[PDB]
Amino acid sequence: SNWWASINRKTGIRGPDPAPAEEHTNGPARDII
Amino acid sequence: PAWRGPGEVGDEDKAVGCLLGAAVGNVLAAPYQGDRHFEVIRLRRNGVTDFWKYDIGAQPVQYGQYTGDFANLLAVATSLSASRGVEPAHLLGALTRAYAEGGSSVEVEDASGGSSSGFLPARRYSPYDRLVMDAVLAGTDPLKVPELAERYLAETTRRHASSSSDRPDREPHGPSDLGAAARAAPIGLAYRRAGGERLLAAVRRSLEFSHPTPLGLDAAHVVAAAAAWCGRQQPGDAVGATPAALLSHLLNDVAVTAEQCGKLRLLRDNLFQLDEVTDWRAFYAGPQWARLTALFSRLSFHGLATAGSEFASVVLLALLSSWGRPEQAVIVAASLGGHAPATAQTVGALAGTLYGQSWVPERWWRGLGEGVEGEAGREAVVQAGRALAAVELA
Amino acid sequence: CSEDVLGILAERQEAMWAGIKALSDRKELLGSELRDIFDAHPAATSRDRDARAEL
Amino acid sequence: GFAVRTALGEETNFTAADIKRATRMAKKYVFYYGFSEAGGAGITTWANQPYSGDF
Amino acid sequence: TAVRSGRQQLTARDIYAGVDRFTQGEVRPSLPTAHKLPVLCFAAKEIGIALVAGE
Amino acid sequence: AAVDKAKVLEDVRSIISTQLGTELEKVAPEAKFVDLGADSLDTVEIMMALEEKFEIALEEEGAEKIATVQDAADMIAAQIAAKGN
Amino acid sequence: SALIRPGRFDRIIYMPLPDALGRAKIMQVHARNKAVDPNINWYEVARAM
Amino acid sequence: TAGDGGGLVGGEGVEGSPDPIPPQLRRAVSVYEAGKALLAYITPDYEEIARVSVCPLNVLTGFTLFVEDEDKNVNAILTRSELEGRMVVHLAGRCAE
Amino acid sequence: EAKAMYGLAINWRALQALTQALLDRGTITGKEVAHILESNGVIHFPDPY
Repeated sequence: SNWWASINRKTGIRGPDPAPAEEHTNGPARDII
Repeated sequence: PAWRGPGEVGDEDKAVGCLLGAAVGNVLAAPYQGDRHFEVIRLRRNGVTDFWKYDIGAQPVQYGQYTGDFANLLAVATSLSASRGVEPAHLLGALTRAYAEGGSSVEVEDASGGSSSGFLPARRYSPYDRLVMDAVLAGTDPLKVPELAERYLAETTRRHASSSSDRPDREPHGPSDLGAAARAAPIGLAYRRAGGERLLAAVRRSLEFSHPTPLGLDAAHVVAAAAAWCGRQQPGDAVGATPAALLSHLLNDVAVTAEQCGKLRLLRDNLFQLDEVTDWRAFYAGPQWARLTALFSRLSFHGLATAGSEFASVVLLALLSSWGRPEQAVIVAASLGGHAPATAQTVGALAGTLYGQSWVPERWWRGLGEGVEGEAGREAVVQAGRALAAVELA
Repeated sequence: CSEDVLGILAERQEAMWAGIKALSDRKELLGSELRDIFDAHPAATSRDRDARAEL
Repeated sequence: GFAVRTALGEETNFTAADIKRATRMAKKYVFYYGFSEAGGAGITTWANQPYSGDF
Repeated sequence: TAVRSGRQQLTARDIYAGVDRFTQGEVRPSLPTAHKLPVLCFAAKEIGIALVAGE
Repeated sequence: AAVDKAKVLEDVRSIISTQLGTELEKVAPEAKFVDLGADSLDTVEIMMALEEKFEIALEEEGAEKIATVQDAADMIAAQIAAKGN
Repeated sequence: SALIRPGRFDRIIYMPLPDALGRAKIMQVHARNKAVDPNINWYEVARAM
Repeated sequence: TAGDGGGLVGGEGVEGSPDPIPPQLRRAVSVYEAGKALLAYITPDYEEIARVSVCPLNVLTGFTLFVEDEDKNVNAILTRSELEGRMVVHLAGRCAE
Repeated sequence: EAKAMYGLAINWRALQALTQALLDRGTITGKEVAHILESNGVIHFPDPY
C-alpha cells in the first residue's frame, strides 16, 4: 500500500516485511577466526 | 469557460492556422533543444513566452528562425498539395531540395587520402535524418536505406555496461524515432473525410523510405488521427470537443500496439486540467506544475521522449491539459525541454487545426516578421497553408 | 556590498546576454567593443512586474 | 560569481572563489584600516598587522 | 605572430599576444562546445566583471 | 563457494539442445527430459555430455533424482561450488 | 631565464592529454602482440578511463 | 590497513579475518550496494553506471564504477543540483540497510 | 536522508529484485542493472533537488 506514508523517525524506522531475524552463532573463538 | 473566441471555425483557416501554429511552436522552442525541464525553468524564471535572441549552442539558432523539423513538415504539406496526395518520390525530392539549398561542406584530413566530406545544412537536422536524407543524395536507393541505417546508426554496438541513455547522445535516433510522427499533422488534415484505412495507407506511404518500423508508424498514425479528429470537429460542441472523447476515440480504433496503448491509458486515467496561467514565475513553483512534471516523467525516460510512443504521449499531455487555451499549451510544451522543437511544433499544429487562427498572439506574428525568415518566409507559410484547404485528387 | 552588486546585475540582463552571445563567437573582445555593446542596450526606464520580481 | 548565478539561476562553486578574496579585504576594512563603525567610530581594540615576506 | 599573420605592421592584437605568451603562458586547446554549460559559465563570469566595472 | 547459476543454466540448456536436436528456446528451465525427445538410455548420454562440458564428476544418487533441467543445473552448480574444499 | 632568449628557444608547443578516441587508439596498438578477445568495444572501455 | 590497525580484509584466516565471510554479512553488503545503485539510477543527470560489484578483494564493501564525461563541466564546475544528488546517493546505502 | 528513504520506499520491488541479483551473481553491468530495474517498474525522480 502506502506504508511509506506512516514512516516515523521517533517511534522507529521499519520496513514492511517482518524482521528478518535469521542468525546463528558459534563460540567467540570460532567466530573470531 | 473553454476557448470560445469566434464561432465555429471553417476548413481553410483551420489548415493555415495549423501551419502557423507549427511555425510559432518550432521557432519558440528551438533554442531549448536538449535540456531538462528544471534547467529550462531556471534559465527562464519569468516563463518561456517570447522569442529568444541569444543562443550559444554549437549550431546556433538565429532570431526568428525555425529548424529542420518544420522545414520537413511544410515541405510535406506543399509537395502534397502539388501531387494532391502522398506520393513518395515527389515529396522525397522536395525534402532533399529543402535539405540542399543554402548549405555548404567541409573537407577531411586522413592519412591515406580517405575522403568523407561533411555536408553542413543551413538548419538543424537530427543526425539520423541528416544521414538518411543525405544517403538519398549519395546515389543509393530510397527504399532499402532504412535497412542500412538501423544497422549503421548501431554505433551503440555493445554499449557494454553504461546503464541509462540519459545523454541524448546514447538515446536511440533511428527508424523508430520521432522523425515520422513530427510531420503527420498536415497529412492527417488532408484526409479528414477519407476513411481510417485510406488515411493509414497515406501515412504509411509517407513513411516508407525512412520509418519502416511498426512503432514509428504507430506514432505517425496516432498523431495523424488526432489531427484528422480535431479537423472534423468544431470548437463549440462542449460535448464533442472534450479530451476524454479524443482519448477514447484514439484508444478504440487506431491504437493497436501494446506500449502505445499502455501510455495512452495511463495518460487517460490520470489526466487533469490546468487553470489559466497569468504569472509564470508563481506557476513554475507550485503544486500544479509539479504534478504535471511527475506525470511527464512517468510517460518518458528521465524527461526525454525519443521513441515515437513517448513522443506522442507527451504531445497529448501538453495539449489536453490546457483544453481551451492553445498558446498556454504550446508554452507548457516548450517549457519541458527535451525535444522541445518537435513536441511544441506538433502541439501547435494540432492546436491550430482544431481552434484555427485567432489565437496566435500578435507578438509572435511580429517576431516571425522581424526574424531572418522575414515577410518572405512568413507569407510563404501562410500561402502554403492557403493552398491546402481543398486538394483531393486520387 | 553583495546587495549592491546583485542590484546592479539584475537590471542589465539584456546587456549581459548580448555580451555573452558576442563573446561566445569570437572568444575575445576589447573594452571598446564591449562598451558599445553594453551601450546598445541601456537599462529599463521603468519597472514592470517581472522587473520588480527580479529586483 | 554573482553574475554566473544570475545567468544560470543556480549556485556554483564560482562563488567559492569570490567570497574568500572578499572576506580577506572585508576584515582589513574593519580591523586594520578602521573604516567601519565598530564602536561608535571605527576604532577597534585589536588588529592584525602583516609581517614582511623576508621572514 | 604578425609575420605569420600575412602582414608586417604590428597591430594591438599582436603585442597583446606577445604579452600573454609570457605574462600568462602558452596557448592550450579551446573549451568544449558540446554542452552549453562550460562556455556559458566562464563567459558570464567575464561579462559580469566587465559590466559591473563599467557601471 | 559463490557460483553464478545464470551461466551454468545457460550452458546446460545449450548442451541439452545440441544433444537432442531441439532448438534452444524450446527447452524451458522446467521442461522434463522425456517430453523433449529422450528415453532412459539417453538421459545418461546427456549426463555424460554435461560432465564432459564442465569437467566435473556428478554424484550418483543426486543423478538418480534428476527430472528438470533446473535440478540438473543445480546439481552442477553445487558440484562446482565445492571444488577447492 | 637564460635559454629562453630569442633564437635559442623561441617557440613552445603544448601536447594535451588524450581523449576517449585517443585512449582507444593508444590501447588498440599496445595489444596487437598480446592475446585479446576480438569483440572488444575499445571506445567504451576508453570512456571509463 | 597499515602497520597494525586493519580490520577490513576478509579472507586471511587470521583472528582478524574470518574465512568464509558469514552469510548475514553478505546479505547486508548486497543490500547496501543495491540501494546505492538504485538511487544513482533514478536520479536525473547523475553519472552513468559501468559495473556494480560486491566483495572486491574480499573486503567487506561494495564498489560501483561510474563513467562520467569530462566535457559537461570541464574539471572545474560544481552546481547545486549535482551536490544535492550526490548527498542523496551517499545516504541511500545506509538507509536501505 | 528524507529524500533517500522516500525514494527507496516507493521502489521496494525493484530494490529487492536488484538485491537478489547482486547476491547470486556477484557482479553486474550497467545494462543488466538497467534491465533488472526497468523490469520491476521503477518510479524515477522528477528533479535532483
